[PDB]
Parts: sequence; structure tokens; C-alpha cells
Amino acid sequence: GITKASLATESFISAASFQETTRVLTEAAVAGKRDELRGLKENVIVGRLIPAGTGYAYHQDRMRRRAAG
Amino acid sequence: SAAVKEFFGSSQLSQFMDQNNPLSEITHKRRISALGPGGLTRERAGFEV
Amino acid sequence: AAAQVLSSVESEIGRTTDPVRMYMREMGTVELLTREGEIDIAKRIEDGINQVQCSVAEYPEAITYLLEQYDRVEAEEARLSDLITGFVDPNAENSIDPELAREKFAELRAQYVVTRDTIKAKGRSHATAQEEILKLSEVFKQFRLVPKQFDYLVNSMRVMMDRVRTQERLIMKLCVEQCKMPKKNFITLFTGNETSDTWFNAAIAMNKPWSEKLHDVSEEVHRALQKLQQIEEETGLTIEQVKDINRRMSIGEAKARRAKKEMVEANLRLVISIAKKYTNRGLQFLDLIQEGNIGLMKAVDKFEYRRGYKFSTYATWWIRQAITRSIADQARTIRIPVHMIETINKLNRISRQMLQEMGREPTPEELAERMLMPEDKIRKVLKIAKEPISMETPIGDDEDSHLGDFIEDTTLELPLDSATTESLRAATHDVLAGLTAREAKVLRMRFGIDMNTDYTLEEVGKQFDVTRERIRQIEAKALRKLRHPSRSEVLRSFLDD
Amino acid sequence: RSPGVFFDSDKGKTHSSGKVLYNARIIPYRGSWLDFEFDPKDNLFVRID
Amino acid sequence: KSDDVNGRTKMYKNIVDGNHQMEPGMPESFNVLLKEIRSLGINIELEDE
Amino acid sequence: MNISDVAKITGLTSKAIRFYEEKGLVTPPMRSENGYRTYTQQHLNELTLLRQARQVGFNLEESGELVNLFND
Amino acid sequence: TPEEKLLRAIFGEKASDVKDSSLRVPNGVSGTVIDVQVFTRDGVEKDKRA
Amino acid sequence: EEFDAIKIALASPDMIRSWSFGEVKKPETINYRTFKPERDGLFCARIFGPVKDYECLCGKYKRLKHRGVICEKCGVEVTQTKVRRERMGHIELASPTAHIWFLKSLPSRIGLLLDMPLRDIERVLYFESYVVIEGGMTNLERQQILTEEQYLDALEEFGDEFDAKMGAEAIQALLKSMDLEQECEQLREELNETNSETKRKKLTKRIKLLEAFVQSGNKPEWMILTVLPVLPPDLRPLVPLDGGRFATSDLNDLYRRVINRNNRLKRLLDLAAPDIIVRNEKRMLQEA
DNA sequence: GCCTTGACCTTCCCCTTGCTGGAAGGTTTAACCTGTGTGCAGTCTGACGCGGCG
Ligand SMILES: [Zn+2]
Repeated sequence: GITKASLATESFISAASFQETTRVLTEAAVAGKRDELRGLKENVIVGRLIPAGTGYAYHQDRMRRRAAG
Repeated sequence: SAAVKEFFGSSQLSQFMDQNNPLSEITHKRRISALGPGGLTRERAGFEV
Repeated sequence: AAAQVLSSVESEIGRTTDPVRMYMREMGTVELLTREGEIDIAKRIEDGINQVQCSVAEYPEAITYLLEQYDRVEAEEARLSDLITGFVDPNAENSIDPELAREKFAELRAQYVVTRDTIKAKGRSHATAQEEILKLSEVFKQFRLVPKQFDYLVNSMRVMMDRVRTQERLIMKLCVEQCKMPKKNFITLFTGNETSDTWFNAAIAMNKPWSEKLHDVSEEVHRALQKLQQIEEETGLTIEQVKDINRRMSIGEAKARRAKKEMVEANLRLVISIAKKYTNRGLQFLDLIQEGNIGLMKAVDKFEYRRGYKFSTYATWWIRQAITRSIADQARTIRIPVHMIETINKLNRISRQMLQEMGREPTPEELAERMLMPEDKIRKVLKIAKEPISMETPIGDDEDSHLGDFIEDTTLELPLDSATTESLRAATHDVLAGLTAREAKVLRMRFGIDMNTDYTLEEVGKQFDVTRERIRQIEAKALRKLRHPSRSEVLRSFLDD
Repeated sequence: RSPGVFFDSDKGKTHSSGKVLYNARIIPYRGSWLDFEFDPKDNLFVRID
Repeated sequence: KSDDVNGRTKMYKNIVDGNHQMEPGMPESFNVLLKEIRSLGINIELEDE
Repeated sequence: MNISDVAKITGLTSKAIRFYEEKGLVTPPMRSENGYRTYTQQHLNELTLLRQARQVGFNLEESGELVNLFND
Repeated sequence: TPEEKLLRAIFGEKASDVKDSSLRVPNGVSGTVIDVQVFTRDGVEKDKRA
Repeated sequence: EEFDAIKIALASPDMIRSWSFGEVKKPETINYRTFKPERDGLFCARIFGPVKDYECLCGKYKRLKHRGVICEKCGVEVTQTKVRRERMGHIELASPTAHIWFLKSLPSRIGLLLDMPLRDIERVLYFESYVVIEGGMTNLERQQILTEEQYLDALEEFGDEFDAKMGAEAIQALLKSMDLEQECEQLREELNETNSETKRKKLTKRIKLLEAFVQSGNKPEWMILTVLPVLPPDLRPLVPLDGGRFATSDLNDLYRRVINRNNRLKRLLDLAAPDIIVRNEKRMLQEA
């Protein structure tokens, strides 16, 4: 289903945004979660560039920096 | 006195009336509602009403 | 049976959550029992402390005793205050004059000096030595207990036993964890000697192949028994009678302990009655009810039975004071101590009658007259009388937005004035470049620019050199250099800053 | 809504049935309410407030 | 234009020097949220790069 | 003794007595554990002496010396 | 600060232990005054314009 | 500013301490005219840091001149008032308590772990039914529910030889007791027998849950609260407006009452009073 | 521009009578009186979980 796919997500923060943040972060902090910051929203809240638009061209540089530390 | 003055001035029925035009007054007092206590709510309420 | 019915009810609590139900449906179990509950519980409590104070006497180890405390307080020639009022004081079944005390504190000395000699009369437990024990006791049993000071007399046992006991535990910590030992043999053998390690060979006579491996820790084991034995030398009496007196008065205090309980459970319903009579909405139900329970504790924990009244009323007003304080200490995040509180109370007690007999609100001067006290107090009272109003109140017509939006951060900066101040600084040091290096530098430091701290006249001097007044005249020099209506224009607008 | 006594008929909310749900209610100017109603499986039930 | 403080001040000072440049940081409402989670018994944190 | 009873017996008030004790003008009265200044018949007559001493004209100092006289 | 300190060391002007609370016209508004009303407690002196 | 990733886990008492600066000890805030924070109240600058930019409470230290320095009159350190935001507080408790989220959401995530109903656990912590810690004797078992009369019948049957209790510390020690590991491998293989719908699902979620606890490094011990953190003040302020009236982040109220009852408990702690009323106070805490 | 050089001022703390008034902070009274509640809340509701219960 649509909304359940929104909730049932790889990451948790955009999931933690808008619809029952409670259960999200409960089942997250028990689990030792960590998101790896490739969603848009994920880069919105920090205010960093999106991995996208104009910014994909730099986010790819960041991605090969993730490869090259 | 507490009860009565609270009603006459902090109920959501008393309002600062409309000093635009005469009809504004006469209609604003010739209003009817089903909001507030013993009443309804727009989200609770539907279309038939 | 209420537990019989609490059984079913708790079996089918309809997912109820309120501890009001829990506490009240629990304390409803035990009913009222008074009017001889009061007096028999009283006789039991006083019998508890009676057998305590009976136990207290005949003291071999608690050598510092009421005669000592009475000389310590009589060390500086005088006292008739409360700490004597606890002392011996035979009630004829209350300030104490010298001669009466000096008498009552004397035949006890006689019983001691005639008693301490027979302790060695063919043993601690001789017939006539025990006669002087029991007779010293009987000499005391006409008298009563003595004050909370006596607490430390009990402590002088515990802090010994706490130590002695601990050493045994310590010895066991050294004896019992590393190697194996028996627990049917160790007991009676340990009880056997109590003085020398003769139970060592007696226990090991079974030849106990683990007992052959008594090495590498014995230098600790025997040195932990050394601590117990040196405490035994310090005591000077081996312990079975001190244990007797201890558990005697220990049940003696537990007596009063558990006896005062059923008085706790006697009168809980008056407590809730009053708390709900005052839960006219000061704070909340339960905390009030609980302060009332402390109410009932201290009411019972001191009670005079001799008066012949009902316990409950004595208790009642004690409870009233406890809660009627605790309402007023707390119940505001602002602290307003009690004196202001009762001022406000009586103020309004007068205000109600001014409202009637005027039909109209009061005036500060009128109730100042009626109260006979001055204006500005009333002013600052009414300034202070009011309470805070909840950051997130709904100031909108609907939930439009609460009060938070309508608040200013009137604290931090103006970016305009920040940049303006940076510009002030820029222009100022630009000018300081334009004046003498000596004057400019020495004035940067004299006014504290270019560093953290501000030097002064003589200190700047004796850094530079000893001068005082030509330093002032150097200041005037720099003023003339700056006054100079060609360079002012970088600050002739900061004139207006 | 006035006081007195009102009736109504809900439209088979166990729409497995597609069946009527008659129910009746009183309303005072003050006090407690009362609700009478039929279940789908042919039995009366009642509830105050 | 909303939250970060160093940036807003710096850039004000800079465009007054005709500089159309940026120097970002991190917002404040974010760290607010961090504190308001850590209140709830939570070892939220951030990984170094 | 009861400190108010004593101050009314000597006519003074408690802070007067305390002021005088601050100035070391009498025998020291003890407290009680609750903190009540243990006055006395000794302090009774010391305070009555120190009372009439200044009404006569003896200051804090010479009236303290008069209570020294009595205590001598 | 040492620099405002410096300016008021140069010219030596001061501030009193009072400041202003002048009511003013909000921005952009302009107009005509046609009435004033003042209220004062019962007991305080009614001043000159009062 | 820069960083890689977000990281979440359960928090230890040790680390809630490590974050904090000093513990609070009383509920008050300020005077009613000399609007000045107290010691160990809620705005005490000692722990949270100073009040203005580098000024002490009395005015001893000022203007950055003594940077890493303290007015030990009050005991407030010379710093900016910028750290109103940051320096959280901490609190220690008498008896720990349970976090409502870790059960009272839908599925508990903690009682579920132990296959246990919610209602039993409710009856425990609102002090309605005892339970066995663990089976000392062979008669009775772990997770074995006890009502007080039944508790007692078992007691007079044995006396000392078992471990039974009502309250949370019971549950604390319980979840401390178990091991993820062997139960995980059990429920893994136990799947095989009846891998119908129900047995499979239940064993599934449990196995996954256990492994989650393992490999995250998280812990069941930390499920509940021997400690509590205090939020800094400016996030929860208490300030006047023009008319002379204060306004209060209502949170403040939610805090302050709690503290006082904690210390009330520490009063009664000196007494070994009837544990009934003590239970009343515990209930009151958990509710608050 | 280096030095005092003497001699004058202003401020700020601290001191000397004989107390007084104020603020904050404590502890006990014997006639008594024994299970709330107290105004909610008007039932929104469809999808979806899951507990018990067949
Ligand atoms: Zn300070």
C-alpha cells in the first residue's frame, strides 16, 4: 500500500516526519539504526545540498569521497 | 459575579460588533448558529445539516 | 472480607488506572478501631519502650551512661534546660532543680560502686553479682526512659556490633570464599572457644585434605581474626549478654513500631475527609492526602495517653498544620513564604465583608485603616499576588496561534548596530595609526584596547616609567592631537552613535 | 437539538447484512442520557451516556 | 533568512561590501530537536566523516 | 529563663538584651537546644543594674564595668 | 566597550540615570490629532496638563 | 557543521550523566522580587552556566576578564549566556521507573519480548499482583504471577526459598537475567516443528528482535530509568511580558511536582514506614 | 619632550553612639468530627491490529 510503503522505508527520518513518528523512532533506537543521507528530505533538514538538481554534480563528488574517504 | 462576567466577555458567543454600517449591526444580531456548547463542530458535522 | 472482594475486583479491574481507586479501595479494607484500640495500642507501645529501658540498664560495655551525660552537661556549673527534662525524672506514679537531681543521680552511683565490684565475684554471672545486676535494674525500673541523647548510647552498641559483626563477616570473607569449609562443623566449634584458635585443630582433626592446603592467604586470614581479637581486648567482655540486651530492646522498639502502625490504619478516613474538605482547588488530591498521612505518623509517634481524650483530635490539628503549610510552601513555582500568604488570606477575609457592607470593591486606604497597616505593602502585594499565564495559551479566536508568536527576543543584537560597532572599531584604529605610537599604544592599553584587561595610571606608568602627572598631560596631548577638526569626520557621525 | 425523545434507523453498518438498525434516544435539558437499540442479531441493547 | 545566525550576520556584513557570497553552518531548530529527543532517554548523535 | 518574661521583668526587649550581650555587657546566658537564651536571677540583676546604669548616665562601657563590679 | 569608552573619553558627555519612554507615531502613519484623554488614580496628584 | 551520518541507540545512565553538568536537588526557581535563580532550583546558573555574557550571580567576575573562573560565592562559572541552549541537567531517583513508550505503544517491545501480557505487567507496576523473580525452588517458575494472598500461601509453604516481588525492580532484574543468545537459537530451530502461520510469525519477530538487541549493542537493562535528564531552561522558559506578568512553559509545572515527590520519598525512606503508603507514592511518581 | 614638585580635590570604603525595624525561617495547642466522584462526555469514523474467544 501507499502510505504503508511511506512508513515502511529504508530510512526513518522522512518516515519520522509526518505520520506516527513515535513507532518509527521506538523501533529504530532499539535497533541501532543509522541513515546514510541520500534522501532529499534527509539533506533538507540539515540544509545541505540535495543529491540532486544542480547538486547531483557535487553530490557525486561526495559519493566518490565516500568511496575515497 | 465571576461566572457571569466570564460569560459576558469570554464565551465565544460575545463578539465585538460591527461598526461598519447599520445593517451590519442589525444582521450581526440577527444571526443564528449551532456552534459552541450544546452544539456541533464543522469536522464533526456533515452535509445534511 | 475485603481481600476476598478485592480478589474479584482486581481480577476484573475494567482497565482502571486511577491510583485514587487503588489507595482508597485498599484503605477501605481496614475499618475503624478506637476507644480501646487507642489505649491498648498505647499500653503496648509504652510496654515496648518499657522493656527497652529495662533492657538498657546493667551496662558492661556501654560504659558512658546517663551519669556521664549528666556530669558532661553539669561540666560548666549550670543547666536546667530541656536536656535534663529528659533525664531520670521519677514521675509521681518540668524544670529540674539542682538538689533533687544531685540526689536522684547519687544512689545510682551507689548501686554502681557496689555493683561493679561483684562482677568479678567468682564470675560475671554470680548469684549476688546477678542480684546487683537485677537490683540496679529494679532501681532503674521505677524510673523512665531518657531523651533522644540516649540514641547515641544505642549507637555505641551498634557501632561496636557493626564493627564486630563486620569482622566476623570479614573473617568469613577471608575464610569462606577461597577454600572449602564445613557449615555443620564450623558453627558449633566456633561457638565452642570464642577466645583462641583451638577450634582450628579440633576442626582439622578430620584431616580435611583441603585443610592441608591452608597457604598463601593465611597471612590475611589470621590477621582478620586479629582484628576481631583486638576488638575483644578493647571491649573487655565477651558477648552473650550484650546480644541479650540488644535483641531485648530490639523487639522492644519493633513493638512500638508495629503498634503505631494499626494507629496509622486507624484513622485514615478522617485524613481523606479533611484533605477533600481542603481539596477546594489548591493543588491536587493525593499529595495532600499523603501529607496527612505524615500527619497521622507524628501524631501517634509522641502521643500522651494520660489525658483520657480521643487520640484523633490531637492528631487532627497536627495534621491540619502540616498540610496547611505544605499547600503554601509549594503550589507556586514562585516561592512566597508563609507570612505573605496569611497576609493575603486575612486581606481577602476582610475584603469579603467590605464587599458586602459596601456593595462595592474596596479601596487601599480603607482596608489599610481597618487592618491598620500602610499603603505600599498593599501595592506591592497586589503587584505580587498574581500568577503566571502559560506560554502556549490560545490567544487566537480559535486555535489560530498561541501566545508564543507574540513574543520578542529582546535580548541579543542588532545586525545594524553590530556592523556599526565593527565600523567604529575600524575607524578608531585607523585614527590610532595616525597618532603617536607611544600615545596610541599606551592608550590602547590604558583603555584596555588590544587586550583583555584595563591598566590604570600608575601601572601603565611603572610599566613605561614612574611618571604620574605628565602621564595625564600625555592624555591631554593625545586629546589635542585628536581634537583636530580634520580627523573627527570618521567619528563626527559616531558623534551621533 | 431540542430535548425530548428522538428515533433513528442506521443503514446496516454490519453491511454484511444490509439490514436496518433501529434505535431510540431521549435527551433531557440536564442530567443523563439513555440509548435503546437493536443489534443486528435480533436482541435489544441499552446504554446510558 | 530563517535560522542560521553566523551566516545571516556574515552575509549582511558582506553584501554591504557588495559581496553576494554565502558561508553556511547548521540550523538551530535541528539542534533544538536533538535536545528534545535526548530528554527522552536517547543516545542520538552524529558520525564523524 | 523565658526570654520575653525576662525582658518584661527588666522592661527591655529581647534585641536590647542581645545588643548588650553582643557588647559583652553581662554574664553569658546559655541557650537551650532549641536556642532559647537561658537567662537567670544572675542575669535578672545584671540586666536591672545595666538598665538603670544608663538611665543614670553610664554608657554601654562603664555600665558593663558596673556589671563587672557586681560580678566582683 | 573600550571604543565607546574612547569617544566618551574624548568628548566627555554622559547619560543621566534616566532614559526616555517616548510614545511615537508608528511607521508610515501620518495624521491629525483632535482629542486627548487622560486618566489618573484617585489619590495621586493630577499634574499640569492633567 | 559537517558530518557523515545519524546514529541512534538506547542511552545508558553513565552517558546521561556524562552529558550533564551537575544534579538538581530542589524545585524552586527564583525570588518573588529579586528575580534571581537559587541553588539547585531550575535556573541555577552553576550547572546550566551563567545568566548573561560573562557575569556571575553577585557581579564578582565580569567582562571575560576571568574566563575559566567561578564566583564561588554562588559557584557560577564565567562564560557566555549562550549555553542556555545546551547544558542539560540530570537527576537520580530512589526506585527506577518504566518508560511508557516501551510498552504502552502497540506491541510492547518489552513485555512482548518475554511473551508476557500487558495486563500482568500493569498489575505489577500499579502494585496489584506479585510475581516470581526466578525459581529458587522446583515448585514454581519464572514469570509466575502471584497475588498477595497466593504469594503468602506460597510463602508460608516455603518462606525464604524463592524470590517473589511486586514492583519494577523485579522486572528490572528479570530482564537483566535472561540471555538473548540461546533463546534465539532455540526459537530459530523451534520454528521448524509447526511453521504454520502463528508459530512462525511469533518466533520470527522474536528472533529478529533478539538479533537486533545483539548486533546493535543495545540492551534490555537500559529499558528503564534509574536516571532522568533535565532540559535546559531557554528551551522551556519562564519570562515576563510588558504588564509585569510572568508566563510559564507549562513543562515547568510538569517538571517541578515530580521532583518534590522524589524527595518526599527520601523523607519516608528514613522511616521504614508502612510500605502501603510508599506504594502510593511510587504509583504517584510513575503516573507523573 | 624627559622628570618630579608641592599641594589641592573628588570619590569610595570603613569607622565611632543606642538601638530600632524589617525579613526569612522554625515549633507546638487535647471537645469532636473517619470511602471521593461532581461534572466530564457527547457518542466523528474508516482502516487497520490484535486479544480474546469459537
Ligand atoms: Zn557569582
